[PDB]
Amino acid sequence: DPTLNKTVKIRQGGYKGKIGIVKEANGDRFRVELHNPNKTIPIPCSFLLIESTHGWVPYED
Amino acid sequence: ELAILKEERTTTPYLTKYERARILGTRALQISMNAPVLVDIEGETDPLQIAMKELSQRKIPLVIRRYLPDGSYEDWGCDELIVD
Amino acid sequence: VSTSTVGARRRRAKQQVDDEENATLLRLGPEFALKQYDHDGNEHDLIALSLSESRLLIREALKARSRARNGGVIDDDELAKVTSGAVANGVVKKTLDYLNTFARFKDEETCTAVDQLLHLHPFEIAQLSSLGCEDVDEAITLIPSLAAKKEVNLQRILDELNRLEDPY
Amino acid sequence: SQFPYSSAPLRSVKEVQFGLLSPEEIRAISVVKIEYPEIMDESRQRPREGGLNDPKLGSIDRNFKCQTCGEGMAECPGHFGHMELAKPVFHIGFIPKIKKVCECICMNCGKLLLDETNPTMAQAIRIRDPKKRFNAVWQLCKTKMVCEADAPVSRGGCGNTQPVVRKDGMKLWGTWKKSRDAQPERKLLTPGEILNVFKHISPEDCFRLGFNEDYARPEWMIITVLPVPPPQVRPSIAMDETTQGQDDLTHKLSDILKANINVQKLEMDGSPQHIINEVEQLLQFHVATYMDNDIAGQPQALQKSGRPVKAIRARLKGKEGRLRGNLMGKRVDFSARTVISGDPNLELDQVGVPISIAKTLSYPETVTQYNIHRLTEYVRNGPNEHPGAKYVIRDNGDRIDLRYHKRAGDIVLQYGWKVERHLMDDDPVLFNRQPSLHKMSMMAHRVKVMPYSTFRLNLSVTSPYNADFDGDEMNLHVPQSEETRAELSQLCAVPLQIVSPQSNKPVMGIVQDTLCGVR
Amino acid sequence: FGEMERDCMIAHGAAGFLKERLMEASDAFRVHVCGICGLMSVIANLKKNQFECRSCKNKTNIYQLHIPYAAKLLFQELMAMNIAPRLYTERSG
Amino acid sequence: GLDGTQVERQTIDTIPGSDKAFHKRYYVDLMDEKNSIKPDVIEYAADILGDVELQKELNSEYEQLVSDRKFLREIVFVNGDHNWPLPVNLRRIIQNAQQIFHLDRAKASDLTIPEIIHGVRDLCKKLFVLRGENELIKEAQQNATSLFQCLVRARLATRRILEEFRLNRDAFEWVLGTIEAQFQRSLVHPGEMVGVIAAQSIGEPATQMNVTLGVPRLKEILNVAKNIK
Amino acid sequence: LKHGTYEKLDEDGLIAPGVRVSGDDIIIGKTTPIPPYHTKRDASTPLRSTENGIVDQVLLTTNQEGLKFVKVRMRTTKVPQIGDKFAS
Amino acid sequence: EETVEILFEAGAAAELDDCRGVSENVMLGQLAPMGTGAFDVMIDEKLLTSLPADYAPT
Amino acid sequence: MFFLKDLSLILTLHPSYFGPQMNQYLREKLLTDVEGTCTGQFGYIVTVLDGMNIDVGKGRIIPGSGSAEFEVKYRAVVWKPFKGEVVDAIVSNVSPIGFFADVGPLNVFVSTRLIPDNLVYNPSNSPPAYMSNDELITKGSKVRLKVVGTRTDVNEIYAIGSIKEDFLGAI
RNA sequence: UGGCCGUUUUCGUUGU
Ligand SMILES: [Mg+2]
Ligand SMILES: [Zn+2]
Ligand SMILES: [Zn+2]
Ligand SMILES: [Zn+2]
Repeated sequence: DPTLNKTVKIRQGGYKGKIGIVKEANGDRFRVELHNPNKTIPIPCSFLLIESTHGWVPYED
Repeated sequence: ELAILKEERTTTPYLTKYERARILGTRALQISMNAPVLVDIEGETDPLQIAMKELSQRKIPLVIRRYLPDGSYEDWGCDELIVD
Repeated sequence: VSTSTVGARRRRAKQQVDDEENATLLRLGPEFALKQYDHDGNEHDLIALSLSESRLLIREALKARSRARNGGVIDDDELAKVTSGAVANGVVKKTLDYLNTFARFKDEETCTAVDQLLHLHPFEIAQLSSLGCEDVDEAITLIPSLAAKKEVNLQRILDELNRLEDPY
Repeated sequence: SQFPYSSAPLRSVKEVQFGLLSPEEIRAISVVKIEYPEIMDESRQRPREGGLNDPKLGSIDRNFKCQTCGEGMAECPGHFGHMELAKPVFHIGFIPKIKKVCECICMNCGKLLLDETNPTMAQAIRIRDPKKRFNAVWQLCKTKMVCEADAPVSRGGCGNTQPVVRKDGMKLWGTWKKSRDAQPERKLLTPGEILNVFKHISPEDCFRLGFNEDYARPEWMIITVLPVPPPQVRPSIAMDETTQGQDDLTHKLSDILKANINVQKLEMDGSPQHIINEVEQLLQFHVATYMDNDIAGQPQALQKSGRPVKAIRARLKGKEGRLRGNLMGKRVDFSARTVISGDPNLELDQVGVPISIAKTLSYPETVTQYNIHRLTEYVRNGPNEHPGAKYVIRDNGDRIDLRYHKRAGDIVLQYGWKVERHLMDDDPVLFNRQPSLHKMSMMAHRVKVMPYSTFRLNLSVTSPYNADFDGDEMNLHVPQSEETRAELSQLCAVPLQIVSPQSNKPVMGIVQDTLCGVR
Repeated sequence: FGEMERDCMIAHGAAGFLKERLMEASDAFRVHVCGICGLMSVIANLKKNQFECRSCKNKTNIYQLHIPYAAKLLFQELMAMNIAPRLYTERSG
Repeated sequence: GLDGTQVERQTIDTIPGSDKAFHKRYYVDLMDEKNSIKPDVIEYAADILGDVELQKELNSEYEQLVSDRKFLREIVFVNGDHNWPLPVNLRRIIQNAQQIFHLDRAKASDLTIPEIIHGVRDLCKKLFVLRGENELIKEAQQNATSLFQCLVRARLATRRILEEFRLNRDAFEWVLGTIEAQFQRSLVHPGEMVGVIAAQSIGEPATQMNVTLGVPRLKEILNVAKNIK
Repeated sequence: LKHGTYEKLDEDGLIAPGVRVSGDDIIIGKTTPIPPYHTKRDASTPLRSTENGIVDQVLLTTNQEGLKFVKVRMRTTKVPQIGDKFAS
Repeated sequence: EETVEILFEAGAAAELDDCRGVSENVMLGQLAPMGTGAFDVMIDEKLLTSLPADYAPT
Repeated sequence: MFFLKDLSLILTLHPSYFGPQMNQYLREKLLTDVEGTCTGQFGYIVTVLDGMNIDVGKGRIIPGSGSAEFEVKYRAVVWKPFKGEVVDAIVSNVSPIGFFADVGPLNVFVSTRLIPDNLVYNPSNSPPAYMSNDELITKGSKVRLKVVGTRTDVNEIYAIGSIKEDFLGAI
């Protein structure tokens, strides 16, 4: 999977708009680690924002 | 020889706490690894709970062998032992 | 895997040259000592069975097992099918064949007669029953374990055994 | 279940037989002879064969599978090698016993100084306690200044006066009184002399001396062949990863080998007596400090660092010896430690358990029809979600790691398989404080999953733990099997502990706020 | 799992728990022994399905026992001290 | 043969008190009515006054108690302390029986003295400690329950039952069954590593603590010092 | 190689200040030549697995003996919570 | 105490240990004859005769 | 020399098989497992006596594993050859290194140096065999040989037959 | 493409 170790944000959920890093990507439920808190939270793949060449790209990168 | 006949058994007929615990654990293990259940299960899916209930009904097929200090032993049935 | 009746048998300071098996020197080993012990510990001295007596015992046990499997209702090779396993089946078949070809005595009457006649060492008598001869000459030539006993009585024994010899 | 299949039947230990080793025994068991002090062949990997690091002894690394058993680190128990001494040497731990045995027997005829004729001794033989029997025998025979060649009728003796043996530290001197007064010419009771003297001792005297012909044959108390333990017992310490330092025991073994080799190469050249004696003493010193570095009265042996060596006696004695260090007690698994805090709102037999721990620890659970669904749920929860599982176990013993398993859904549970589910509420677990003075310092509680990272106890149970929340800590343990769960539940639950068999009275009680309030 | 913890566990009379707490949650290990000398020296190759005791020339009287690895370590450290504990699975008297 | 948790400080009233008090408490006299059971407490007060076959049973039991008091007071407890740990508390069983059957008021007892003494005597031989028919076994059984039986008799005396407790027949039956079962459960079980328990129980109190008194004295004792300070 | 991650390092092997670090994360990647390709072994300096925060100030100077000699001052703030200690 | 001295004496006297005590099996990791281990469990075939006829093991 | 022996084998049963009739199940397990094996201590195992009436006694429960073991004590009939046995032999095949004398379950090895000089092999004749003065060794004919070698390899014992002593050969 | 390796020994300071 070429979709690991990238900066990622949350577009929907109780943490709307928090910068997070993909720590573990087993499957269909991405484990992403945030910066503001000292914790990592699971989250579905479709509730995130992925950085791309330009702007923030949803789960199509 | 090392056995002693059931007519002359001398040990206490009550079931000691240690015997209770050992039988319960043994049965619950056996129960939990595909052993048959000698009484009904209704809601107590816990094998330990099944063992507790089965003992309460005196339906457990295990014989205690107590060792005398000398080396002789006697055979008590979990059926016959008076459970308090 | 398998076990026997003797216990302990630890390493001792004193070894024994009387441990290599030898039938002529009466060296059977430690597990076949003169006084063995049974499951219950009773007086149980060693049992040595003649070829014909062993054949009869195996045959009766096998027919009893066949009856028990059938549960309410003999041939040598047919008797070999009762046991389970290709190796087990073959070995039972071949031991039945060996008993058939070298069991000096066949029928119940004659085996009972020889048992009553023959029946001091257990093994020597068992092997004398197992070992056949023609005269005392061949008996002494082939059996180096009875050369000097001061009681032979072997000529009449051989005459009786050849008398029971089934004609062939 | 952990171990692979093995054909040998499994039973338990009933008897442990102590007794020394007959040198022929050592030879019969050793699989190699050690001759080369150089452990590493040419610093080109593959340590020198026949050296202290021989690959026949036992595998020490993951890659190499032991040559002898033919297995790897997982299974191979190591293997032994023997080592011959050109000169037989003493055993430092038998100096007093060897001295006494010599006192009890003759010098040249090498038999007991007294026969059954003296009723005192025949009585002494009636002692069944070998130690006390030998004690009494020594008590009588320590005054027999002269060995009788004739009955007190020749007894086969020597007739020469028995010397007075006095302990010169590491050596033994016998001061004879040769046949009013003669010049007393004492000499060193050399090891070979004693060995030959003991070699002919009768089984009669042996048993009468408390020894045993089958196992404890006195001459073996003199060191002739020295077995060498595989590296398993003397692993090396990688100071900084690639940098590897040698175990001090290996150094001592190598130095003994060097001293032995040197002692070999004295008789083939000029050996002006004095040199042989000094070299012999040096070899004995090595072999001694190799087996006890705390010999009283004499200086200890060191490394190039100057620190005293680690002889096996140290390895076994002291608080950190094998017994008190790793046999009576040991560091165990499935545990956890934390601070404690009050909780008026919890039951008596319950305890706050931070979520992280219940996520970390886990308990195997066999697969039955009664929990198939619940176990599948715990499986799909993933190991990072409470409740959750951590591994899946097959009938063959394989462990599936849910961390590196992306096919979680495609796992189908099977009866008899095990699932290390997370800890759940109401489960039984031990609990403890240090010091554990009285048995009311350990109990079996029930689990309640909660946030935050502290344990919490009902404010009443503090007294049995003699604990307070001014910073105290507790430890935990978890059963890994059902029988153990049964035992904990039926034997160590808090309720059964309420009254103390120490003083036949209740041990807990209403304390502090509850008490001062209910007043 | 210090001394006092062992003693408290004994006092509560819980045997099997103490067993496993000192066996499976710690250095669980397996060995083989010769029934004649009683020692662990039996050279065995499991996958190869062979067994023998060099000193005893012993190929059939072999067992396997499960013991703490620290215990086997202690036995080997001992028999390097000229002291040979022989392990027998049957009592004598 | 008792666990250490199944005991409680009780009082055996047979020990203390005066001869006069003992007599006025336990003694009975069927011939004399001015010092006999109150008739308003029994349905058969007529059948008793002046009778003898009952007087002999009462005399036997009273002599048993007299012997017990002499034995205890002269052998067991020399100073006169009558407070000690004994198994199976009684006062509680008595009052539980009282509550279970509403035994207040002056309702006359319907329980025959012979039944009471028969049960009491039978009970004293039913407290199993060792089970077997060897003589020595029976002697040991007798020796074990000596003080417990003394307590039982000190409590369940006919005067005491009929006046202070006013039990009925079924109440008495329940009391006897309760004492039996409670004692039978109060045994030390097999396998108790009693040694460890005693060790801990003795060690722990030391933690919290002109002759020499304190830990030094305990150390002296434990090591058996030849020359004490 | 370790089981952790390396991506937070620079192109030259040091992590830049201001980057958040987590447990089991490599912060200094050091390599050792292997005594004889594929002749190098990981010699990293992973962050203590029980710590979290943000790298703050990276230092890079020579030691007394003229080799590279680094120092990473990671920081975080401790919120009082259940299980702290206090005293008058 | 005196672990080394005791061990050397045991070797010297050819002593035999029965594993009778508790601490023995503790070192050997076996069920010491205490508490729950102070007896054995005999599986009875007689009482299992009471089971229904259709519960014959395969 | 056939022998009756008192044989006992420990058997293991899973707790899943705990019902009315473990006795019979253990019995056929024993019949299937013990029979047909050859061992140095005892030898080839062929038959067991009263297979239907073996007293398995009261079984054990292994602590911590839940398995149950039964000490199946019984009496069987086994055979093993000992050194110095003179018994009749059966020949089934001929090889240059020594005729294959399958005497009972095992095969008896015939040393080339231990064969009578007058006894020779003739490939031309059918069946291939040896003929001599008052002697012939062919498939199915009674032959006397002495066994002086018994090499057991714990799995299938090796027996060495000899015909180089007095009165050894075809009667 | 699974599989997967991080020192010891000292001394110190503290903690309950
Ligand atoms: Mg405090
Ligand atoms: Zn190996
Ligand atoms: Zn002499
Ligand atoms: Zn051996």
